Amino acid sequence: KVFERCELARTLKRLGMDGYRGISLANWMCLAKWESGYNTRATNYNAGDRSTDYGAFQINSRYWCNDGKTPGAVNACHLSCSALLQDNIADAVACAKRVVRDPQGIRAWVAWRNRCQNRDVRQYVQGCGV
Repeated sequence: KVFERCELARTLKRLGMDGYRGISLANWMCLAKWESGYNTRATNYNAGDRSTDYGAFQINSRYWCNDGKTPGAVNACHLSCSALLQDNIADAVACAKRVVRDPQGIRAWVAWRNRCQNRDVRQYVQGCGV
């Protein structure tokens, strides 16, 4: 499913993402935007290390979810990577919360550093009523 901007913004707020571990809702929106374009079925294979990024937040199979074919992989979210491809983003949100519970926080995603850090992210939530 490809979410519309404000639709996703409201859903994330309902799931308690606003201010989670100090991360504002606009930052989560900036991350989803650049990672997948708000697309829950997005997958990207990383030929260089044999891991795959899954879903709206592009969560990696080496550390977060299990897809069975990633070498030396752990499953910190204790989920099948398949769960991160559903239209209902509840599981992907719970796993995203787990990722930011690590010391790096939101910095765990390189795209956040490149496209969101130190920038005016208000545009991602403006007019959505959140």
